[PDB]
Amino acid sequence: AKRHRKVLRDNIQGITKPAIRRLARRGGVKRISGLIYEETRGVLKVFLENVIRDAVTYTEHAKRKTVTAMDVVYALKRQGRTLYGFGG
Amino acid sequence: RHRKVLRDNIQGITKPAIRRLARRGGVKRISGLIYEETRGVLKVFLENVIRDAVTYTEHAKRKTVTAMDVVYALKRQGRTLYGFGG
Amino acid sequence: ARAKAKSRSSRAGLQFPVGRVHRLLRKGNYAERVGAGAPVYLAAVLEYLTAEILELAGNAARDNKKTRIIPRHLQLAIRNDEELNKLLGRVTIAQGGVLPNIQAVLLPKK
Amino acid sequence: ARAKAKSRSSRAGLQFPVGRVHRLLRKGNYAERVGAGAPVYLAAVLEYLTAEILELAGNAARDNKKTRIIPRHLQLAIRNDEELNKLLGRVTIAQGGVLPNIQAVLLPKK
Amino acid sequence: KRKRSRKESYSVYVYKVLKQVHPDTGISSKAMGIMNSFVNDIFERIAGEASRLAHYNKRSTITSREIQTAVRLLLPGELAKHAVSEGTKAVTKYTSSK
Amino acid sequence: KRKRSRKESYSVYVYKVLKQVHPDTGISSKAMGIMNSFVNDIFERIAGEASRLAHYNKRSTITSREIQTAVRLLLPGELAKHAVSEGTKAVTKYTSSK
Amino acid sequence: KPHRYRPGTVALREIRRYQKSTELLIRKLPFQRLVREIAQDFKTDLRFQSSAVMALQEACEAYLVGLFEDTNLCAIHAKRVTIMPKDIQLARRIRGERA
Amino acid sequence: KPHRYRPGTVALREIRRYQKSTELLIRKLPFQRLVREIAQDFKTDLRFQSSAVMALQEACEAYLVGLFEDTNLCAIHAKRVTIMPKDIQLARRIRGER
DNA sequence: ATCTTAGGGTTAGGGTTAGGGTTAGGGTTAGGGTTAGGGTTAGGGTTAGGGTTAGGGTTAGGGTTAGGGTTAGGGTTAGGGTTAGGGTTAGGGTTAGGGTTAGGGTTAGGGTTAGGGTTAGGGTTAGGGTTAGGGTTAGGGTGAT
DNA sequence: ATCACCCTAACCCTAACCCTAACCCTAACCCTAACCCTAACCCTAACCCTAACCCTAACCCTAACCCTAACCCTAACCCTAACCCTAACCCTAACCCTAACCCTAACCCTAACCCTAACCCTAACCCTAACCCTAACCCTAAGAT
Repeated sequence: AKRHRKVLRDNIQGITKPAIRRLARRGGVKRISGLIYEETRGVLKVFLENVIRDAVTYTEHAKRKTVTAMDVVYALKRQGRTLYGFGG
Repeated sequence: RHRKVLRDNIQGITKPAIRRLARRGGVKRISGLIYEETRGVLKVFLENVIRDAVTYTEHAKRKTVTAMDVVYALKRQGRTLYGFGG
Repeated sequence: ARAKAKSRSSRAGLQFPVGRVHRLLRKGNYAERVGAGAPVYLAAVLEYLTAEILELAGNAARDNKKTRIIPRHLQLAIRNDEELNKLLGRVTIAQGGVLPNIQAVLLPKK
Repeated sequence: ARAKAKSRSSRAGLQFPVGRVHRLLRKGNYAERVGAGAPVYLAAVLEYLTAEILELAGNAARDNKKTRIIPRHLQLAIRNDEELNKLLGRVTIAQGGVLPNIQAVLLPKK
Repeated sequence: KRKRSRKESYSVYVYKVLKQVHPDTGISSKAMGIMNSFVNDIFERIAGEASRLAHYNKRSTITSREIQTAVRLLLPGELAKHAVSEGTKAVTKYTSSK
Repeated sequence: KRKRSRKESYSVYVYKVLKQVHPDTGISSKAMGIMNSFVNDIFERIAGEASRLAHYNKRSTITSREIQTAVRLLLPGELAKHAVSEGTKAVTKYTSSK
Repeated sequence: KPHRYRPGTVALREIRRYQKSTELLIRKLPFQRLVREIAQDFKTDLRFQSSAVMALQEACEAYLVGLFEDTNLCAIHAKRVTIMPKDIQLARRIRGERA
Repeated sequence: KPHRYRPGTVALREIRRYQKSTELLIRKLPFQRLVREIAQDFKTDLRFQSSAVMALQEACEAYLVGLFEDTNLCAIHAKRVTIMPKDIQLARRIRGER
């Protein structure tokens, strides 16, 4: 018949402590305070929201229900973060 | 007709002027080595803006730099300016 | 034979010029064609933003006990509102000055 | 009854397509008219920049003892060249990584 | 025969709006110049975004929908909400009078 | 009758240029995607600046002069010098063939 | 006693290892779940291409790595080697993100 | 003995004074000479409108004031009150200028 | 000098994808015809650069001094390194159904053009909002108790 | 822990001046009306790409433990920048003079647009083999004591 959806809860904790450590290591960070992780998650969330909002706007303008890679590329470009390798 | 070459005008940006600019930016205490660093910074910024303004002027086949040339140069540097005919 | 002219600004209930905006859209190399409602929508949005800024600037001028608005009042209005500050983050207002702000650590201790 | 066609790219001695660049200029709403020499100049500039980057990336690929260029080599080429780094300063390259830099103060004393 | 070209401005309209919001308040020359710059800046931003939106979707026309989407992209929250409300209201009123 | 639209790219010309600069080197698919993105980005930047230059000076045509000025405004020093040299040489060669 | 590295040795080794590589550092499934959760309030019943989620992940990781480089500079400015939340906040304020 | 303010009092008074006003803080004529000296390298026998030099001065002063605000934040971050050249260098590095 | 460990160099083998080869369809080029955008020349207003004078506000240099930046030392707690157990993600696989996209058919919305009337820009002028100058005064800083 | 004393910014009143707001004319630009044609809407069908689900196995994450070294706080000191004063100098302002320069008008011509046919180039698709990755093994340099 119809394929219904389900809601999602508390997935920000999926960005784990080891992942944030690795991201800092690629950034050249040697020693990390314990209160960084929470901070980092907040930062990430904000970033994501903004991009996703813009992307969804693009998707709604074309009257599509699917967010494509080009929507993300345009959303990032209009925030001063151009991305190569996904089109455009 | 005759034009005279200018030199070492960067010293015209005096210590008191730099102190005033720091005061407007809410600075209380200033080290003695700040003034030379500030002169270098201003020099770089001005060179970058003036080169683009002169490019705009030369494209129009003019010899006088106008305020719109400066406004366009600043706008493309990422620093929009209001109040000079934008 | 011909009916008396009505401005397109009056039909939309606007003060900003719908005709001029339409011409500027047609001659700006934005697209091949321009719809009928695009200039109306754009003029309305521009008028709204203008009124917002002018209200805040008028309040700023009254706080300094002045009749006229000067660039300082515009600067204060823009920088004291979160959304207008965000919209004009990379904009310099000539003769605007800066907001009074001193870091708490710089103030005298006792 | 007509002369054999020669590509405008071969007339200008280029590898990039002059005709395609001309069409993209005409269709992109950049101006009312496009001159005959604009697409030639633009194609020449694009080709020069492409050759610039590709030469540096090929050098990087040979340094790591590989035959193909991958995005890592492009990233290294871009970030090790001052002018290319300035031109692409606000650009992210997918699967590129970062330059291997460690701050001097972090290294062990002995 | 040698006359200088006219210069357009939004000063008339800015003054009208000012008299609507603050009837007993004036504006200096410099403040008016700044207001002109602001209106031109916002016009350029919105129109450019709308042009790019029309280009992405292979459409040859800039319509009220493109302007609406551009407004939603370029303005912060409450500004975008109220601007969209004003635009829709104006278009509805314009259509109502044939 | 149901046939998908074709999609153009710069892969052929990028491969030609690669075979000129490095006869033995090959390129990955992802790197080719990166190069297509780069070419499109630079095209848009230069074309936009040329459009603005023409509008400022009230001209209806984009000529090689606007392209040259845009190149000088957008590229850093030595890149701009060499790109200008290549552009002028190409245009001169193109015109020399009638 | 069994062999034991002194503090910071493995950290330097990891710095070198992860600056040499190019793969993604966040797990794909949790990142996808986070993306879908965030998107669910802008509009209900959205679909995503795989490439859209990959593009988002690339952009997010690049952003975080850049921010960590700036945070490291801020930490060294204060004569420390440990990064703290105040370093992140300073870097974001100066960048223009106002945090 | 004669009155004497403690160190830092007059500095705070100056901060309050200069954050309250809007005038240009650099002498006009020395700045004009500097502008002409810088521009003579790019092209010889250039001319400037008055408004051009005024626009340049407005932009420069705004830029330096912003830089000093960021520099002050960097200095306070290091548990200091004095700004030093390394603070300017850090601020410019993070801004993406150097 | 000594034991230990982790990343790097070598070789054999599988396998994924890049590079070469066909084919067709559509996008570029040649050829002819038309028109208006821009290049050329002359003339005229206008405005930026150079020179003058006067004065008075701002800068530079020297002297006194306090408090802020630098350094060394000592304690302590918090973050790094390590290890075992178990949760969960990465990969493979299938299914179906909702969503995207093309293709043919209409139509009405937007572009064109011409005539005429409204309105916004340019130029002139008076008066009142703002400013400079002079005189209190209220708030806050500083050394002393 | 007020307190006397003293400096500075703010408040108020008056003359005056210059910048704004009102008025008038007029040329240009917007509105109206008739006409036409193609972009965009619409409805159908078609394939296909994403969500949902099951399995499973290795691998990454989590928590507990031990320990050291980095961070923070304190005291001492010393030198550097703040504050103040004075002599002089250089900016500011007001004025003139002229040559360079920027703008407009008339003229006209050639470069760019438009349409059409046809033919050459590039995208889609297939297929193979060579570069890249994986697994096992050995050297080799650097870390900790």
